[PDB]
Amino acid sequence: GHMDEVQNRIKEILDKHNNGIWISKLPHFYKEFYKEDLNQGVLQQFEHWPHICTVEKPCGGGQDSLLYPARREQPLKSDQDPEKELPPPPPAPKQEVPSQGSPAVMPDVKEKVAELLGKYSSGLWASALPKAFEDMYKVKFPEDALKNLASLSDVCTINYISGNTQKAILYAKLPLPTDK
Repeated sequence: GHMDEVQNRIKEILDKHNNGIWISKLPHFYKEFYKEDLNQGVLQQFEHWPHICTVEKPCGGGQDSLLYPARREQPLKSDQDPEKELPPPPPAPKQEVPSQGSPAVMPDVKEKVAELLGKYSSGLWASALPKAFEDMYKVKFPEDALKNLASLSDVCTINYISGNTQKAILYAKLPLPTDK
């Protein structure tokens, strides 16, 4: 052992004193206590040591610094901080969705069709789409909404049976391209 003893004696004086020592008075303090001429390089040790002391520039020092003892060790260098308390994901529970944005153009007729398609693994067949519309939402509404196969093709995959455009089926297409 050697450098560990130099380390431990500077924390010993500074801890015993509690009130730190000015860097200019440190060398004669060291000479008095440990009977040795402090080399100038040990000042550089004092500047870098995280476990022995802290160099401080109190406002009254002006042109020199105080060596406080190691009580200020390990301030925010835990290297385990992400798991010391591991807080929940959001900024706070009141902010569970930091993101913001708006939905797509989906008027009530599109919404009726889109949910209605969602209710059936069978899809809705060309006649069953009107029947299920009127039954489920308890409405009797314009043929402009329930016979306009094109608007239904905006909300649904429309595909045919018995021939091209001979009989029709609807499956969900549920357009929601909006990301913001």
